Amino acid sequence: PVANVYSTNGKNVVGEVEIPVVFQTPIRNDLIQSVYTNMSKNRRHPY
Amino acid sequence: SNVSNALVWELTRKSNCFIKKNKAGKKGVFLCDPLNVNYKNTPSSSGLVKSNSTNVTLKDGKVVFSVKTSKESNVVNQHFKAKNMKNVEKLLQQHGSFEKAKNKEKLLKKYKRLSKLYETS
Amino acid sequence: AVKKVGKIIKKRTKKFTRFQSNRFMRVKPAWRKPRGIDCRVRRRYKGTNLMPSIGYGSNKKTKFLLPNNKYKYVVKNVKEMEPLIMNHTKYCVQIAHNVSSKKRKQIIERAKQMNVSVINAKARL
Amino acid sequence: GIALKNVGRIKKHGRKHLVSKNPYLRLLVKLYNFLARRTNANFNKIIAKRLIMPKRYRPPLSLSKLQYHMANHPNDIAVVVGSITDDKRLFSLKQLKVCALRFTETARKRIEDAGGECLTFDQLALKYPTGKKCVLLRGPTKARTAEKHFGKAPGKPKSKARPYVRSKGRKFEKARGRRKSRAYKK
Amino acid sequence: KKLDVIYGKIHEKKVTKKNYILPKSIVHNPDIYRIIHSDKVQASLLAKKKPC
Amino acid sequence: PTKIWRRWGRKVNLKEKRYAVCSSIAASGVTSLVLARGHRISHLKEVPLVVS
Amino acid sequence: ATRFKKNRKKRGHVSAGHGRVGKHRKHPGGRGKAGGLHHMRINFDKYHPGYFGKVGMRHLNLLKNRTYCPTINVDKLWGLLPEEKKKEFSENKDIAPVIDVTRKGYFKVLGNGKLKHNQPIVVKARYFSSVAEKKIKAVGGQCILVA
RNA sequence: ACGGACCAAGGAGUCUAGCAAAUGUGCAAGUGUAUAUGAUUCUUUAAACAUUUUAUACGCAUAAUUAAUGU
RNA sequence: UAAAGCUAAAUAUAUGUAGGAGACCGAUAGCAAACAAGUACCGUGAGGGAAAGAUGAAAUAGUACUCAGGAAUGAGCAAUUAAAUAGUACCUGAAAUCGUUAAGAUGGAACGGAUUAAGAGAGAAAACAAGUAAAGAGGGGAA
Ligand SMILES: [Mg+2]
Ligand SMILES: [Mg+2]
Ligand SMILES: [Mg+2]
Ligand SMILES: [Mg+2]
Ligand SMILES: [Mg+2]
Ligand SMILES: [Mg+2]
Ligand SMILES: [Mg+2]
Ligand SMILES: [Mg+2]
Ligand SMILES: [Mg+2]
Ligand SMILES: [Mg+2]
Ligand SMILES: [Mg+2]
Ligand SMILES: [Mg+2]
Ligand SMILES: [Mg+2]
Ligand SMILES: [Mg+2]
Ligand SMILES: [Mg+2]
Ligand SMILES: [Mg+2]
Ligand SMILES: [Mg+2]
Repeated sequence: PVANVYSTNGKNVVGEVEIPVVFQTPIRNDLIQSVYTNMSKNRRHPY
Repeated sequence: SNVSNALVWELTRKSNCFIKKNKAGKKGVFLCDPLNVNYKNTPSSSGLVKSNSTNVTLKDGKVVFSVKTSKESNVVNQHFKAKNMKNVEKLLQQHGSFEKAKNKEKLLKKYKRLSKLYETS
Repeated sequence: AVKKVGKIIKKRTKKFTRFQSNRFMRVKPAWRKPRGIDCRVRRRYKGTNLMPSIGYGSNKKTKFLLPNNKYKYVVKNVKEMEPLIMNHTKYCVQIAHNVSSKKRKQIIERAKQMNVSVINAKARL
Repeated sequence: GIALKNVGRIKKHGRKHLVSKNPYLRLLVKLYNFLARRTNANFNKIIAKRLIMPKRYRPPLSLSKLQYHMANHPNDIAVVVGSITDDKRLFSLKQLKVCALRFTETARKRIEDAGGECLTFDQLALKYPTGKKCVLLRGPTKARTAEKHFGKAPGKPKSKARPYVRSKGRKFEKARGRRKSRAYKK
Repeated sequence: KKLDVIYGKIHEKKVTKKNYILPKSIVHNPDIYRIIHSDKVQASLLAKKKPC
Repeated sequence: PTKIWRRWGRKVNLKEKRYAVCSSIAASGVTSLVLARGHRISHLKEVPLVVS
Repeated sequence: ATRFKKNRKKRGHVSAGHGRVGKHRKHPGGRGKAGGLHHMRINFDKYHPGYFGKVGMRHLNLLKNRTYCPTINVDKLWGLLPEEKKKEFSENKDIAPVIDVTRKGYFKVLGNGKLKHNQPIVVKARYFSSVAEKKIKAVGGQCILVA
C-alpha cells in the first residue's frame, strides 16, 4: 500500500511513499473521548 | 485489516454530522448523506458504510448523478450531470451493474419526483 | 371518557391538574406527585383528583399520529425538508416560529411542488 | 387476587449485557451470540457468556500453568478468555497453540520462538466453528488479595481473614484478643 | 516520512520514542459477515427454525 | 463558599496518551470517518493527502 | 461531577432519605473513635481484635539503613539471564555462569523452588540460607561470599 | 395538637484529605517518568512534547514469622 | 574542637502601587459601597452603618401655538420623532390588589371528582371529486 505525492499546483503526481505502520492502529472512539475529557481540564483558571 | 464496513457502522451510529432527529413529533430519524437513496439510518442504506452505491440529488439548482463503486479502497466519486430520463437510464446501465432491478425502479421513481422542483432566477 | 374517531383511540382527554391548585394561587396546575402523610389523594379516596398511571397509554401503532393521520416534522429552511421526498404520504410539515415571511413563502412553494401538506400555511400573511 | 410468590414473575441473577464500549469487543459479542444461537454446541454458549464477565472474573494465566494443563493434550488447542503472562521460573517452553484475548509482549515472543502460534477469537471462530479438539481453561478466580478479607469476620473463632490495618508490626493490633497473655486469644 | 522513524520502524537516536511498542488489536480482521458467509462456518450451521 | 483548592486538573497515564494519539492518526486516514466529521472533501483524490 | 450524584434523586422527597422518625442529627454517638471499649465494644472486638494494650521492647533510635536487606529465591536465578544466553550454557558442558546478585539489588539468596538438574552455576552474594546453599551445591555449583 | 392573611424573587447532603468495595481502561512480575532538567515549547501555551550520550532516586507489589539476637 | 564576630543565592508574601488574564458574578447577585460610600443617619462613649444603574441614533430634536381655568391641569382642527400607550418617577412592563362594560348564577360558606345537556367563541391540516377540455398569467429542463 502506497500514497501519491501531489505537486503544489494540484494536478501532477510527482512520486509515491509507502504508508507508515502507525496508520494500522485500532480506531477506538471510547478511549479517545475518555482521555480527552481528563486532558482538557489542565488548562483551566481558578475562581 | 483494522477497518471494515461493520466497524465503520459501529463508529458512526450515533455521532455523525448527517443525522437529524425531530424533538417534536417523536417518530423518525434521517441520514442526509450524499449517497443515501432513502434517508434511513441503517447500515444497509448509508453511503458511508456501503462499498458501492448510486444516487440522484439536486445539490445546486439542477440534478446530479453520483457513483461510488470503490472496491479496493480506490474511493472514487464520479459525478455526472443528469439531463433527462433517457440519459439517466443509459447511465444506470453504464455504471450501475451492481444494482438489482428492485433498486433501479426506486432510483428512477426518485428521479421522476426530483425533476418537478424549480425556483426563480 | 374514551374518544374514538377512526382506528385511533384516546383513553382520556381531560388533563391531570395538581391537587389544591383551585384553592391557592401560589400552586400551579402542573401535575406533581403528592407525598406526605394524610393526603387523601395519595391514598386513593373516592371523590377527589385522580393520579396518572401507565395504564392510560396509547396503542403503539397509532401513538404519534395527528388527526391528519400523519406524523409531524418541523423545518427551519428550504434545505432541511429534502428527506420528505421519499415518504410524502406518512409525514406533514410545520414551519418553525422564528422564520421570516420571505423564507416562509419559499418553504410553502416548495412543499406544494413536493406534494406534502403544511399544517400552518397561513401565518404572517 | 391470587397467591403467587413474586407475583408469578420469574427471577434471574447474572449480568445481562456488556458494559464495555470497545467496538471490537462488541463485534466479538455479536459474532459469538450468533454462533451460539445457530449452532447450539455448549462450547459457543460458554464462550459467549464468558466474554461478558467483569474484570475480576477473567484472571490472567501464566505460561507454566498453561504448559502444565496441556501436558497430556499434544496437538490440541487451548482456549482462554483472559490474558497470558510470562513466567521467569520456567526454564524451557514447548510448542503450543493458544487462543486468547490478550498476550503480553514477553509471553508472545517466547511462544513464537518455540514454534507455536497465537490466535485471536475471530480466527478460532473461522477454523474451529464448533470447538473440535479445543480445551477450555481459566485462571484462579479466588487468588486476589481482596478475597483474603472476605468470609468470617476476623475476631470470630478460627477465622483466616486479614484485618484492615495502617501498617504491620508489634505495635499494631497484637495485644488484647490475639494472645492468651492479654485476656484471650482470638 | 519522519513518521516511520518516530514510531520505531527505522531507529535513530533522539528521534525514536524510546522502548515504545505500537499497540496491538484483539481482532485480526473485523469483517464478521465475511466469516459467517465462509464455507467452513456455513457447513456447521443448523436449519432455520420457526417463530410462534 | 467556593475555594481555590478545588482539584482543577488531572494526571493522565503516558501510555494511554500515546495510544490515543496513535488511534487518532489512524482515524485520519479513513475517507468515511473524515466525511462524517463535517469536512467537504467530495472532490479529493486520496484521503491521506501527501503533498510535495 | 454533580450531574450523577445520589442526592438529586431525593430532590422532591421530604426527608432526603434519612428517615421520618430517626433524623439526621450531628454526632449522635460521639466524635471520631470516641466510644470504643464502652458502647462501641462489639465493632472493635469483631473487626479489630488485638487493638488495646501493649507488648514488646522499645528501640530508641532506629536507623533503618543498618538492617535493609532485599531477598531473592533460587527460582528467579536463571531468569536474570537472557534467553539466548541461557540456551548457550545448556548446550555446552564445560562452562558455567557466574552471577553477582548485588549488582542487581539483592543482598540475601533464599531457597524456595527447584534448580535444573546437572547444570552448574556459581552465585555471589552477601548472605545465604542453608537450604539455598544446599540446593546450589547439589547440582554442582558453588556459593561465594562478598562484601 | 402545633406552623400557615396574600403575591413575587432567594432558600438547604457540598468541597478537601485519607481508606475500602464495585465497575470501565492501560500494561503485567512488575508498575507509577517524583522533585527537576531539555527542546527550531512560547497570543492561546499556566497546555502539549521529551528523559540524562549486563543501565542500582523513591513508593506499592514480588515472603513470612518472632519481644528479640534473628532465622 | 564550646563559652567572640561577619556574610550573596536558591525561600515567603489576606499590605501598598503598576500590568495582564479567566469553562467566575451580573444591580435582592458580585467587595459594605457599578452613583457627591465608610457617605446620609443612630449612640455620652468604645462603636454601628444603609437605600439608590437604563428616554432616544440625535434634545446642536426635552414639548412651540390656540381654547377653558385664580391656579394645578385638561382638550385640540395645533406640534418634535420611525415611534410619545418612548414625556424626564421616561427600555420591556408579570403576580398580588382595584376600576369600566358585557354575559350568567344567587333559601344559614365557596371551590371540586364522574357523566351528560343547554348556550357562547373559535376552527378545515382526514372531516368529498383525481383527471379531461378551452383559454389567460407565470416559472423551469433538454436537443
Ligand atoms: Mg391528552
Ligand atoms: Mg397514616
Ligand atoms: Mg390481577
Ligand atoms: Mg418514598
Ligand atoms: Mg423531618
Ligand atoms: Mg426513637
Ligand atoms: Mg411543638
Ligand atoms: Mg398563627
Ligand atoms: Mg424561585
Ligand atoms: Mg479496581
Ligand atoms: Mg562561631
Ligand atoms: Mg548573624
Ligand atoms: Mg476582570
Ligand atoms: Mg449590592
Ligand atoms: Mg423603521
Ligand atoms: Mg434599547
Ligand atoms: Mg339571612
